[PDB]
Amino acid sequence: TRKTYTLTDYLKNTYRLKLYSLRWISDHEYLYKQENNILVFNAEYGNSSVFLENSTFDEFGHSINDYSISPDGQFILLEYNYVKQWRHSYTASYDIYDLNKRQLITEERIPNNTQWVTWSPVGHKLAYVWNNDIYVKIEPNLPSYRITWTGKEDIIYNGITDWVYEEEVFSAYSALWWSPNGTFLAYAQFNDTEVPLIEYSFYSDESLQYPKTVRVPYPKAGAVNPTVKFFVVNTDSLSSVTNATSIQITAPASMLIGDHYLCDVTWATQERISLQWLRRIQNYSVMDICDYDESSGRWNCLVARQHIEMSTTGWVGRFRPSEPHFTLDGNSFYKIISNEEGYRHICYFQIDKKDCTFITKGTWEVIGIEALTSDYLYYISNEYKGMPGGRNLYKIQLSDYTKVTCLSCELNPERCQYYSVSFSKEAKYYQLRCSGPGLPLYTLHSSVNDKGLRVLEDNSALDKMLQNVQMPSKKLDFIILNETKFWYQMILPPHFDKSKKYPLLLDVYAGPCSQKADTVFRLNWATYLASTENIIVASFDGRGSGYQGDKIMHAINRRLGTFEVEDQIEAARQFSKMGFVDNKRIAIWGWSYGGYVTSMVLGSGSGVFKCGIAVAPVSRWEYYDSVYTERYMGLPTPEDNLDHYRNSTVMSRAENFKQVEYLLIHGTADDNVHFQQSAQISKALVDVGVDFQAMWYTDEDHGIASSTAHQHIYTHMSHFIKQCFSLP
Amino acid sequence: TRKTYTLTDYLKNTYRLKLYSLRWISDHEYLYKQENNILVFNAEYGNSSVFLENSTFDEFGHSINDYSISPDGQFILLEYNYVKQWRHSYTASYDIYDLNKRQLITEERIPNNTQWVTWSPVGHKLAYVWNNDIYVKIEPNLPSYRITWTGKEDIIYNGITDWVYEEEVFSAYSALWWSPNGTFLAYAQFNDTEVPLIEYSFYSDESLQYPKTVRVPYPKAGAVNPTVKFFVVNTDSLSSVTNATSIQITAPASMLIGDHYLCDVTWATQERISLQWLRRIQNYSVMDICDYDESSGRWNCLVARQHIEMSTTGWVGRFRPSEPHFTLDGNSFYKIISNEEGYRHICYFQIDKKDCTFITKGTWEVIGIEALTSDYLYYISNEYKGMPGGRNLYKIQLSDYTKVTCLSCELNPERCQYYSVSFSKEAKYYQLRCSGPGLPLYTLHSSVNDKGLRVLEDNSALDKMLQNVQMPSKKLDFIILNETKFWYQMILPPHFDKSKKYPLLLDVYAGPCSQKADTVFRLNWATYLASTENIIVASFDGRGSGYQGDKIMHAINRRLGTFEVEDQIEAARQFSKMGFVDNKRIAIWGWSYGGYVTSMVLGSGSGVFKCGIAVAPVSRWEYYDSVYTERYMGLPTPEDNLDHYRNSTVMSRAENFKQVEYLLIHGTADDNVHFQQSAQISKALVDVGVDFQAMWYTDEDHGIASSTAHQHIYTHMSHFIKQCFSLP
Ligand SMILES: *[C@@H]1O[C@H](CO)[C@@H](O[C@@H]2O[C@H](CO)[C@@H](O)[C@H](O)[C@H]2NC(C)=O)[C@H](O)[C@H]1NC(C)=O
Ligand SMILES: *[C@@H]1O[C@H](CO)[C@@H](O[C@@H]2O[C@H](CO)[C@@H](O)[C@H](O)[C@H]2NC(C)=O)[C@H](O)[C@H]1NC(C)=O
Ligand SMILES: *[C@@H]1O[C@H](CO)[C@@H](O[C@@H]2O[C@H](CO)[C@@H](O)[C@H](O)[C@H]2NC(C)=O)[C@H](O)[C@H]1NC(C)=O
Ligand SMILES: *[C@@H]1O[C@H](CO)[C@@H](O[C@@H]2O[C@H](CO)[C@@H](O)[C@H](O)[C@H]2NC(C)=O)[C@H](O)[C@H]1NC(C)=O
Ligand SMILES: *[C@@H]1O[C@H](CO)[C@@H](O[C@@H]2O[C@H](CO)[C@@H](O)[C@H](O)[C@H]2NC(C)=O)[C@H](O)[C@H]1NC(C)=O
Ligand SMILES: *[C@@H]1O[C@H](CO)[C@@H](O[C@@H]2O[C@H](CO)[C@@H](O)[C@H](O)[C@H]2NC(C)=O)[C@H](O)[C@H]1NC(C)=O
Ligand SMILES: *[C@@H]1O[C@H](CO)[C@@H](O[C@H]2O[C@H](CO)[C@@H](O)[C@H](O)[C@H]2NC(C)=O)[C@H](O)[C@H]1NC(C)=O
Ligand SMILES: *[C@@H]1O[C@H](CO)[C@@H](O[C@H]2O[C@H](CO)[C@@H](O)[C@H](O)[C@H]2NC(C)=O)[C@H](O)[C@H]1NC(C)=O
Ligand SMILES: *[C@H]1O[C@H](CO)[C@@H](O[C@@H]2O[C@H](CO)[C@@H](O)[C@H](O)[C@H]2NC(C)=O)[C@H](O)[C@H]1NC(C)=O
Ligand SMILES: CC(=O)N(C)[C@H]1CC[C@H]([C@H](C)[C@H](N)C(=O)N2CC[C@H](F)C2)CC1
Ligand SMILES: CC(=O)N(C)[C@H]1CC[C@H]([C@H](C)[C@H](N)C(=O)N2CC[C@H](F)C2)CC1
Ligand SMILES: *[C@@H]1O[C@H](CO)[C@@H](O)[C@H](O)[C@H]1NC(C)=O
Ligand SMILES: *[C@@H]1O[C@H](CO)[C@@H](O)[C@H](O)[C@H]1NC(C)=O
Ligand SMILES: *[C@@H]1O[C@H](CO)[C@@H](O)[C@H](O)[C@H]1NC(C)=O
Ligand SMILES: *[C@@H]1O[C@H](CO)[C@@H](O)[C@H](O)[C@H]1NC(C)=O
Ligand SMILES: *[C@@H]1O[C@H](CO)[C@@H](O)[C@H](O)[C@H]1NC(C)=O
Ligand SMILES: *[C@@H]1O[C@H](CO)[C@@H](O)[C@H](O)[C@H]1NC(C)=O
Ligand code: NA
Repeated sequence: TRKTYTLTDYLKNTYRLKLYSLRWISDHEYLYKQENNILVFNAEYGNSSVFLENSTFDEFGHSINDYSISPDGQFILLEYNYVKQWRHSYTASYDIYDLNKRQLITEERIPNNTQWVTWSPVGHKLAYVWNNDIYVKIEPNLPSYRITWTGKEDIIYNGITDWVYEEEVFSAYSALWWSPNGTFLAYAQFNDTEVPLIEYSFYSDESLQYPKTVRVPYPKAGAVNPTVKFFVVNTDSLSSVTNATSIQITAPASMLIGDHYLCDVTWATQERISLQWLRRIQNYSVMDICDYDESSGRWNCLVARQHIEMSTTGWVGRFRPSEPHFTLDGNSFYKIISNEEGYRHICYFQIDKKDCTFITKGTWEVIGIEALTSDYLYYISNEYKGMPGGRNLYKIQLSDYTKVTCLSCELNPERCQYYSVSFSKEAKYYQLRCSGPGLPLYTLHSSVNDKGLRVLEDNSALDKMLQNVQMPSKKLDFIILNETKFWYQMILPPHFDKSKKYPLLLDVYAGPCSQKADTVFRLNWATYLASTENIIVASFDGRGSGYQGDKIMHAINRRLGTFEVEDQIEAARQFSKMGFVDNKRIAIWGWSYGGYVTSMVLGSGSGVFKCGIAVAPVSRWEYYDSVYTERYMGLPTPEDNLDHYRNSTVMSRAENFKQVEYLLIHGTADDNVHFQQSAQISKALVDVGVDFQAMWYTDEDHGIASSTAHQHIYTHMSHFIKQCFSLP
Repeated sequence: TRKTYTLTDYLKNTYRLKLYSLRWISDHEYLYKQENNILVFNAEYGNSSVFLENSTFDEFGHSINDYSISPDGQFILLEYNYVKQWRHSYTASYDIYDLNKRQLITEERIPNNTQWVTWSPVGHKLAYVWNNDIYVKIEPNLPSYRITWTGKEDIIYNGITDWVYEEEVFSAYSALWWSPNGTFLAYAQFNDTEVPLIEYSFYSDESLQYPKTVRVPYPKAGAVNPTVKFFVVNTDSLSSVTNATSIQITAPASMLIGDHYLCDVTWATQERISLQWLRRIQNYSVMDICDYDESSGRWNCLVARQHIEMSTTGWVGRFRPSEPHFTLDGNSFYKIISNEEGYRHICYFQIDKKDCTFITKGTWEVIGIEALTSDYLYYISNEYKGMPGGRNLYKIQLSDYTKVTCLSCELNPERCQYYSVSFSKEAKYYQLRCSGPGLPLYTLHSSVNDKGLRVLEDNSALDKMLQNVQMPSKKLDFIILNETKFWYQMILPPHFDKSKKYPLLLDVYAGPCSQKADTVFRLNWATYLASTENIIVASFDGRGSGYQGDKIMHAINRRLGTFEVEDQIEAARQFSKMGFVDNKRIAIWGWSYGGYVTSMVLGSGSGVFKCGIAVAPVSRWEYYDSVYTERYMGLPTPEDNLDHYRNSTVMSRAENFKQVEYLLIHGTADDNVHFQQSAQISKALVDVGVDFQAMWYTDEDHGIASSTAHQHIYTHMSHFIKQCFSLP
């Protein structure tokens, strides 16, 4: 009897998934790490060479966290002393190694505790942020030019984002942008002077006598937001003037009337930058296209080049206005926007004409634009077979839009339905990444003829190991509700038998534009629960989910905590009605938004669920950040949406929790969804006499991803689920 | 057939113990609040009159928290707007009602947010502290005089104690001491300038968007302590034109040489005051006796009247040097101190004589001196029947120490073996409060011939109700360990059958000088556990416990977390060998110091315990305050006792928790044993892969006593214990 996929297998990673991570360094060569060695590969033939011997930095005296080769291949940036901050931010030390001289640079070194560093897009210029100020080095071993002097910890951020901009807007810590050839350096300046601070204790090692109080500028819903400013400095003039002038580009009058955000920066050409701004009421955004004026040394944005983007049904963009992709001459660009029918498609824009032309359409959506050449635009969409949970690479001819070729659909339709791509520098080659439903498969392709060059990694090793294991299966399908299709997936136990009644665990997330029903292959907790515990783990994408049009996505506009919560309940009913579900053993669990929804469901009084687990849940929207929360809920004021803000809290449902078994979990150092959110849930439950299970994780954040905590929480949750299901 | 004492009975207080709290106002009368009325009783005959009508303040407009009649009966202080702070501290608003003119005073009223107020011991003067400064009012309706001007929140405390002095030294918020007739007002001043602050979050009601951060000057082991100064002011010579003059009384040189504490202030006569100082290394204290000089107007403390008290085996006193009891003329005094055999007895001191004479002796201890006349000294001791857990009132003839008379021993030996007492002004009368082993019995007596005048409260109502309930019994006995006997108590289930096997819960505290095996009658969680769940709840007093001499109490000196932990395991080990104990079902639980011992036991590797519960435990001594920790552990430096500080932690024992079920509980707003302590325990368990149960209580402090949390914690713990024991 073959063994099953156990909890230990998941926690110890016995069945390891292989991947192929490469870095394009040109139009036909890429870097690949193999046995601490860094090899360079010729895309066209697959032949390689040792680029950087693994013994090159033995006597460095430091463990190297990561490396970065300058665009011209002349130097290598070595990162060490890595110290994580939020989701993207961290501090580190850096050394620069001269590849030619093969010596390590020891003069004018990058400062320790550098917040961010980046090579210019061409050559080997460096820009970095230290103590909240920007600096630039024209040559690795020469003195830096200070760009800003206003830098101030927790107050003024130059070239780097504050907490909310890092997390909700740019998904990056950096806030600087080199022009295409590196002449200009643009950046944003965030001012958090009046932004309230979230404060929580950090206990650290046992040896710390007094706990530390972490303090971070974090704007909760309706609170004072940070303000922002944008600038551009000409780095080519740095060695000619004592203090180079950072030219400011002010936001349009339509944004200056109130609170607003800088939400996108994209260079069009060497002398043209585009910026998108968004009103604090995220249903109106403006894109400025600015040109350098060589005579005044200033930047001007012609109103005839200004593009407006608004929404009547919801907010703008999936999570923010989409980025523009400019054609080489910078006179036109492509951008994904939802059409008249509410589906996101590629629109072609002339920079000085307000009406764009859609080049794609249909009841499906474009996920992202991946590359653009003078002849073709390549993109990923979920058009194939009408599966919103699938993803494929497409190629559309710019001189004839009726010519669209799917480059990935038919490569291996049974094993691969969820693709990702990585083009080389001039899109001459591309690596395809298949992530499901079968084992991931990585392949390399030639753009000139779209022919497959070779397989890079097929995961045969794992395929062999999984042969002796009773792996569960996955079912992706849909049910119809109100004449609308809604997708779901089920991780079914091995030897599944429709004639039996299985206990069911509803795995939920359900935030706006989410998708929990896809064709991706995963080895996770649900795998163990299905394979070893014979539990059916299901997920449903109802109202509010994404990639299926604005009619479904904007259904929860200004109404979080309603429809996406109800559809999840309805989904469980529908499932039990399928006849292979033990109606007496139905659980639900989720993390983050998933924990909120799980909590809301357990407190609805539906009677459908027996027990549930909420990890790091949101409990009341006024505790979450302004940018994310307000986008879907507007402002928490009586003149706007306060009533629904006060009506969608978990706490007000405390009483119904007497009907279920609940396990509440939260990391104490969660900087994202503050431990405060669970502290208020527990207090509310204690106040109405409700018993439940709880667990805090000392010094863990929203991810509770430290090696030990990760194993501990899933172990703890397994016991709770087995117990609720009366399983040995 | 009849009911049992259930968990709801404990939580809802179905069975209430009646009390009789009176207040002596003279040597002949006392106040007793009845029907919300204040009656004055004549001790000799028992007749009374109404002193103040419950309806008198019907239209007050504020909920009166408490009252306080001036010594001369002319005024009454009304307390309202009560807001709790720490264990004894709080702020409130006050109003004074003139009992003569039946009118509420409206001129020059005490400020709101007053920190402490107190009448002069005689007459009707007032002294209060507001905004950390001292004020005095000679008359209720007259403008107060400002005594101090250095008051500064969290920095300078005048007339009130800081966090550590409140909790660990004075067991009071007040730091004011009126001379016997009210002429002088002595006060202490605390400076916490360099005392680090403990910081933690307070979430408050759901409506508070941002968690609040509480900051409290709290010196942990080895940290910078607050400094103290002592002053005395003449309240008979205050001027409304000039600022009151305070005379300082510096501490002795043997104290000034290093860190020290003021630990006792006791007026001897109208013009003599005594003070005891303790060195930071708590085994050396000095009592100064100071006399007022009418010529200079200073206070002189003659070196010839200096008294030293030191210890070679541990610290001084039970929790600090004992208080002196001066004779009328103030030329001699009585003080409890451990004799050469290590037992605490009453010693007689001449103020200018170095040697004191013991007036009691034997293998038992005096608990406290209760009253003194020229002919007798009245005290409480555990001498009767050699039971260290019993308490009785005795009087000893000051002219012949061989004549000791027990006054409570024989009153009712079956029902009463534990007494406390309350004497009237000149000890003409005394109230006896019996609290075990039977129901509490309150009686009144006359001193002249020790007549038993009358029964004030015998709890016959409760006795009648308890008859319809299957109440558990209590066994008090001792086991031997190395020729030394150690006492324990067992709360046994109804109809105890020695031929059956009962699960056993070890209820432990075990801090230094503690006692958990006594004759006191109690209705608590254990009552329910034994009466309804048939669980034997036992407690044991081992090395480190009090009232049995220094040989036992000082056994854990400089070694907390060793013998007191081992002895609990030995006791349980011995209980398991008894025929009525199911050695497969033995648990342990404790709170505070008991949470620490319980945790140290569960992590001992003994194998004796199946499960255990720790509520707000200490996890490592460096996290607890200086005054209490150093008393028993010395300083946490390598030159002193750091090595033992480091291996007496719970954390270092994480690994051993694999074979037990552990439930860890703690309130997040605990200002005493910081949540930090449990946060480090959970992190250490997570780090070694040990699963356990946990529960935090939002905004609850060390007592977790708010009505809802109290019910919730005991409910939750009950489920845990019943599950550990396989109980329906
Ligand atoms: C991959 O192989 C190619 C061709 O085999 C290498 O190209 C070299 O091109 C130069 C041109 O000046 C010739 O002199 C060399 O003899 C060629 N090498 C070989 C093996 O033919 C290319 O350098 C190789 N790239 C890597 C990364 O190994
Ligand atoms: C960041 O924004 C704050 C406003 O919140 C600016 O501070 C003000 O600066 C002006 C001009 O010096 C002063 O008159 C005000 O008193 C300041 N207000 C506050 C609340 O401090 C600050 O100058 C901005 N910093 C930068 C670099 O732009
Ligand atoms: C470089 O130029 C900038 C901009 O002129 C200088 O920044 C100003 O510094 C002065 C005095 O230090 C302040 O009063 C202004 O508020 C600053 N303006 C800005 C935009 O920061 C900077 O100090 C100059 N550095 C040097 C070395 O001259
Ligand atoms: C990068 O682009 C910039 C901007 O076009 C170039 O700088 C200009 O160069 C022209 C000469 O071709 C001069 O007439 C302008 O005065 C320059 N403008 C500025 C703002 O510097 C730069 O030469 C380009 N770099 C490279 C390597 O081609
Ligand atoms: C409280 O005791 C003080 C001190 O013994 C009394 O004050 C003294 O009284 C005598 C007689 O009137 C004066 O000659 C002294 O000069 C006073 N000394 C001081 C320091 O004031 C006071 O009278 C007593 N108060 C009461 C109410 O008995
Ligand atoms: C009071 O207790 C302290 C602490 O034990 C004693 O001081 C010294 O402590 C160190 C540390 O163990 C020993 O090495 C010394 O032998 C102790 N004695 C001295 C004089 O330093 C101190 O002796 C105790 N005082 C009394 C009166 O017993
Ligand atoms: C208790 O009873 C006595 C009488 O036995 C009361 O009487 C004494 O005090 C009264 C006023 O306080 C006077 O009217 C009596 O003359 C006086 N008698 C004696 C013998 O002292 C006494 O007041 C009563 N006490 C209370 C508190 O009611
Ligand atoms: C309270 O204690 C502080 C700390 O010792 C006293 O001030 C002292 O410490 C300051 C900062 O540590 C120093 O800057 C001062 O020089 C030092 N002495 C003085 C007189 O400030 C402070 O005075 C004390 N306050 C009172 C009212 O006693
Ligand atoms: C302490 O606060 C109370 C309440 O504010 C003061 O009492 C009065 O309260 C009323 C409203 O309830 C106000 O209109 C008055 O201004 C307050 N003062 C008076 C004299 O009525 C109280 O006076 C305050 N105590 C002190 C010493 O100022
Ligand atoms: C895809 C994209 O471009 N962006 C910018 C995303 C915007 C939402 C981010 C989180 C999901 C969210 N910030 C969070 O942590 N929540 C926790 C509470 C609530 F569920 C949201 C992740 C990046
Ligand atoms: C009897 C007496 O005179 N005094 C001054 C006592 C000294 C200890 C005090 C607490 C018991 C202690 N402070 C505490 O809360 N701990 C928690 C950790 C440790 F168990 C002690 C109570 C008053
Ligand atoms: C590169 O270094 C790794 C780790 O030190 C080692 O396993 C490997 O043998 C080295 N490369 C080669 C080709 O041996
Ligand atoms: C970084 O820190 C190390 C360690 O203290 C120090 O030796 C080195 O000189 C520092 N480098 C820079 C650029 O400051
Ligand atoms: C933007 O959203 C606000 C809030 O609902 C609304 O009042 C306004 O009309 C919206 N503007 C557009 C163009 O939909
Ligand atoms: C005073 O009020 C209480 C209720 O607060 C009431 O029970 C009692 O009867 C009243 N006292 C008198 C003498 O009526
Ligand atoms: C009393 O002393 C304080 C403290 O400096 C001073 O501010 C106040 O003015 C003084 N008042 C008189 C009358 O001297
Ligand atoms: C006596 O018993 C104690 C515990 O009560 C034990 O620790 C000690 O080693 C034994 N022997 C002596 C000589 O004290
Ligand atoms: Na009697």
